[PDB]
Amino acid sequence: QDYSGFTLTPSAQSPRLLELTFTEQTTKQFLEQVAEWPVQALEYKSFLRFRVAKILDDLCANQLQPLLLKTLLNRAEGALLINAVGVDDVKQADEMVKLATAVAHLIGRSNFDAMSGQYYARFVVKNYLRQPHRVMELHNDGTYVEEITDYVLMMKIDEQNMQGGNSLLLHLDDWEHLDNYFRHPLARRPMRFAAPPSKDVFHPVFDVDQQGRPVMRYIDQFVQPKDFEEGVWLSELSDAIETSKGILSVPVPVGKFLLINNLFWLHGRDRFTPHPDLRRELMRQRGYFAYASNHYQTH
Amino acid sequence: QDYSGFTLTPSAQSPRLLELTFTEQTTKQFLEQVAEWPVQALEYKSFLRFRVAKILDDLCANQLQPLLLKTLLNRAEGALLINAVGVDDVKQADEMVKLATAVAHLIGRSNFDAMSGQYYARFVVKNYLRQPHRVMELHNDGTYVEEITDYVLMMKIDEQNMQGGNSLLLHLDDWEHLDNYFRHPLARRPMRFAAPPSKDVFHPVFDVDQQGRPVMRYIDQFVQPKDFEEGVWLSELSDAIETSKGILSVPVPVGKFLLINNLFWLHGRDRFTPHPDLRRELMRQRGYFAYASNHYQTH
Amino acid sequence: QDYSGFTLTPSAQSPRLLELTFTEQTTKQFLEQVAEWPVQALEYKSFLRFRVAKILDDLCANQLQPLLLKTLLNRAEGALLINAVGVDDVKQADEMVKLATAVAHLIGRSNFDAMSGQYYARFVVKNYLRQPHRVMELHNDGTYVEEITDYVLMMKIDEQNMQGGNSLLLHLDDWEHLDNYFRHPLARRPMRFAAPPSKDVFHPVFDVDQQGRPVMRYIDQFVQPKDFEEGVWLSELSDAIETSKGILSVPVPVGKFLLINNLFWLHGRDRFTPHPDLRRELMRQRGYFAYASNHYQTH
Amino acid sequence: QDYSGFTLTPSAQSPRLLELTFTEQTTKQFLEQVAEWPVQALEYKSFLRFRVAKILDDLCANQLQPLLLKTLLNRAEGALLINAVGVDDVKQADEMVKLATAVAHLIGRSNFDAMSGQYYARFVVKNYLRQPHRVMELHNDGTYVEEITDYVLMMKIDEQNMQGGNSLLLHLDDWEHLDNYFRHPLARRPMRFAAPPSKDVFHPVFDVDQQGRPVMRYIDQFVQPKDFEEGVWLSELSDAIETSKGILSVPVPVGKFLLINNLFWLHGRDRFTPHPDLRRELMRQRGYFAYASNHYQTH
Ligand SMILES: [Fe+2]
Ligand SMILES: [Fe+2]
Ligand SMILES: [Fe+2]
Ligand SMILES: [Fe+2]
Repeated sequence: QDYSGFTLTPSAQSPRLLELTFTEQTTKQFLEQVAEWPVQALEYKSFLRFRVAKILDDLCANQLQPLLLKTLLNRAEGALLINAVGVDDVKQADEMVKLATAVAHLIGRSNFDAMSGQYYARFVVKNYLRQPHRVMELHNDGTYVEEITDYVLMMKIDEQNMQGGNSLLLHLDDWEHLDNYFRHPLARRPMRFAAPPSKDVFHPVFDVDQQGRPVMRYIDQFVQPKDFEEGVWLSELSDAIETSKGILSVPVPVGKFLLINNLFWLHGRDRFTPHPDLRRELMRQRGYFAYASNHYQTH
Repeated sequence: QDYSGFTLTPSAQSPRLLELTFTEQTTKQFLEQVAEWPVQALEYKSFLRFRVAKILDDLCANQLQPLLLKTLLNRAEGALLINAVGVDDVKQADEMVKLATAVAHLIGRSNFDAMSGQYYARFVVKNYLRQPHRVMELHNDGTYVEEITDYVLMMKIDEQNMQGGNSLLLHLDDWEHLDNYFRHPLARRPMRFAAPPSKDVFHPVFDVDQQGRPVMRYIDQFVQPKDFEEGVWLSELSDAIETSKGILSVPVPVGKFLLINNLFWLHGRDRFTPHPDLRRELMRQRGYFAYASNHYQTH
Repeated sequence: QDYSGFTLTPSAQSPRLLELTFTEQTTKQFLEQVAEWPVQALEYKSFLRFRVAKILDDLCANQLQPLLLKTLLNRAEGALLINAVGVDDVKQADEMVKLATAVAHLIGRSNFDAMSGQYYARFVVKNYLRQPHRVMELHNDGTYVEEITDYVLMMKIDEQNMQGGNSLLLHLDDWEHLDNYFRHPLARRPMRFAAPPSKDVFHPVFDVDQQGRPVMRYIDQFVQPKDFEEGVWLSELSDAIETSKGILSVPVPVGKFLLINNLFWLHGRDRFTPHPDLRRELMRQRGYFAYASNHYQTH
Repeated sequence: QDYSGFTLTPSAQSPRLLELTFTEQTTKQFLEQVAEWPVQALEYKSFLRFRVAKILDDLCANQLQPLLLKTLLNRAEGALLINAVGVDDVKQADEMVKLATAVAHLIGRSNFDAMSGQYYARFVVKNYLRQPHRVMELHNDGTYVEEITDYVLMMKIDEQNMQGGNSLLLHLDDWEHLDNYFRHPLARRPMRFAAPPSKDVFHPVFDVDQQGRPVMRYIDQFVQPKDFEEGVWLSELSDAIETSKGILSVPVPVGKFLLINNLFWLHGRDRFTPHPDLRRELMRQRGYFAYASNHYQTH
């Protein structure tokens, strides 16, 4: 299991989460070969996101794309942590954005992001939610729209005078309370979802895949229980997730990013220590799967 | 008729309006048990409104919820005034918001409020409508949307150098002119309703419940008569309400709130005395009923 | 033809345009009887527009409403100029608004006005369109919405150091070129209409009434010809209207207003002389007809 | 091939692009005959755009309109460059706008332009896209709306301390790679298109005319490939256009404008030299064809 242009190894936290590192040579060739397109050009022309994607897959002998797809579609795995040797300082923020864009567009397409107005977003924490000193709860993304979100991506840009603040993760077949909530009649009841500042949507909190196994579509801030029966059941569901013993805690140094299957993984973030001269900065992307396979058709 | 955790007694104004007071011990236990969620957290996660609701009902031995439901659904009653010993100064505004949220979410759910952007709203009067020195006319809430609003809630936050300004109320089976307006062909004619700064709606001013008795959906500022036949009839309807001898006048001290069935009760507010150093502050919520019962179903 | 509370006489400009004047006594009784509702209250509660309407019709022994209706629906007439003795200075602007509101709501209802945000609008000219020194072209109102506008109302509020600026009017059975444009196949072709800052509408420039006679729906600023065939025909139509010999020129002193049938009359405004200390001010309303009559119905 | 009021000659760049020049006499008569309508009046009343169009065609003995139509609808030609003797300085900007409006409205109608809020737009470059020092890529206009855009118009207003910056053009039957991309199954696959700051649209990148020949609807900034199959194919399509040997390079002096068939021509712009005192200014319009012809009809 040795690949062309990168190395792949299980993480220190779980065998379901794989670490993928691009070599110093692959890194410096990719940055040379995309130096003519600044970050502003990727924002303007979306076919260029698939072009820098092909450039990176070609530099890895067309082994990157089927590997990313097999890993993200395998019920037993479904998640990755990614970096490139030599890209690791806040003064290299532009190079970091280019690298994350190429990986996403081998597996599908990244959707528009309302908070930045682009296909990605950057934000700073001092002294999503930028509230220091508290934990961010585990959730799926994309629950408040009709089309399914298949994947989520998150990258670290700067860090100064900083203690704490790791990322958190949870897989459904590691969640000890799945069968109890899935066999409840409310697991198959469609419910309402809504975000703060368009239209509301209706779907169950659980569904099944093609073989009959469970998948989830949940976040505490945006689900809207219609009555006391739904609302109590959901607050019990929230506690059963946040106190799960299956949660992973992952540091993300300046230069690295996570990428996960959004149907059977959830994610979040830990609290940190205050300091008068503290600084932290992040970047994110989200989207759907699209790929080739052999199946029936007519005419 | 002695209950666990609270006392219940008819008001000095009418036997249709009941006063419900939480003991100093229930109050201090509820504030301790919800101290980890500040008001900002209830704004962010709506299942937490049903959680603080369950916490309060459990502290009353599951006697609060069937009592609130029986009272609000009984055609003969339908209204309540509520407070908690020890919570009574403008410096305790945050504690007041928490208490009102728990009561509402035992009977149904509170709807989004466009003037504050949250599920509740706070406003100040000096020197809805903040016009001093004039009366606010009796009405139902929610007339300018399609779904029915089943209940209304209103709470007092501060008061300084203040004379006057009580709340006003009216029940349909106490209104001496009901039969005259209900048997008119215009009582069953659908009419247009519209608010100031979306879409208009069409419904009659009167309807019936399941037994055939009358209910109302009326406010003077937002109904829009289409011709001289409808417009004269409505201005006669307005005078017949504002001069009714069945109206109740209720002071609401710092710390107390009203909660009423919006289908067969109407509500309003009295005028007050000017003073250079005067100050008054309020809070409100509105929503629909949802509960369990035995009835037919298929498949 | 002597009426209770007012006098009625043909104008100096045409027998199709009648002048209606309320006596000093009717004026001072109406202003007393509506003094408890300031202009701000008519803005807030629309049934009060039909109430001040009934108050004025009652002061005229229920002769005003059938007279206004017979006049506006008669193909041979269709227009009025209205005033009240003693109301004639810029310091009485509020009294003027009250009078015009009562007349309109005996015949139908005035529609929302987007430029002021109320059911009426006021504007000032110095040194619709506030361009001094040029003529405003003849048109119908309401061409860019789906529902028909049956009437138009316009009132004068102030005037200082001012020469020129009369109102202009034209009736279709006085227009020498009607038959030529009505028998053209393009008279019955639906066309597109659009305003500057929602949705566009499609209707012919001409139609017929129930007997088969012609009516119009035209304005130069908002009709949008789709091709050279429609566009040339419309610019010829515009010249044939602006140079018509049937146009009337009407001064409107501080305190008076016009009110006309919008289906077979058009209206506009003349140019004026500049002066460093010049000032002029106006008010308008628009709406549809609604009234009782004997006709067939089922069930 | 000598015409009344203007001269017509093939350009120095291609026989598919014809140059049309109005004489000094036609120019000074047109400016006199439209001097009563300033640019502000053409903005307000759209039938006046067809009026100044008829005025110009009449000054050319009704030979301009069938010539413009025959040229733009002929698959072998389809493009023009236009000017008027004596109109050539930034102080004559208003006269330039009037001339371009008259030509467009003989062949069809110019659509609303969102960046200026009028039927045309003006913009300045210093030191669409105003980025100095880089090339603007070849494209069709109107790809992100449902109705077809048949033509495009572009005019030069000022130029100071300026080196470089010509216009660029490409005809499909001059494009060496047409057959290769047209016979691909993706040429007939409907795809999604979207602009930055309403609704998205779906159409193939290629279609056919009534005889079965190819036409195009493409721009790199607004097409949105749905997967890696579409996205790679489009980035190959972009390179095959930008490096085509069939591209024309056209200077456009102060006072001249281009006008082209948008179904089988594409267009763009070259880079230029920096200078502390540099200045350049432009104007544009776009729309659809509408004209008379002999064909079948019913009833
Ligand atoms: Fe997230
Ligand atoms: Fe209310
Ligand atoms: Fe008008
Ligand atoms: Fe363009």
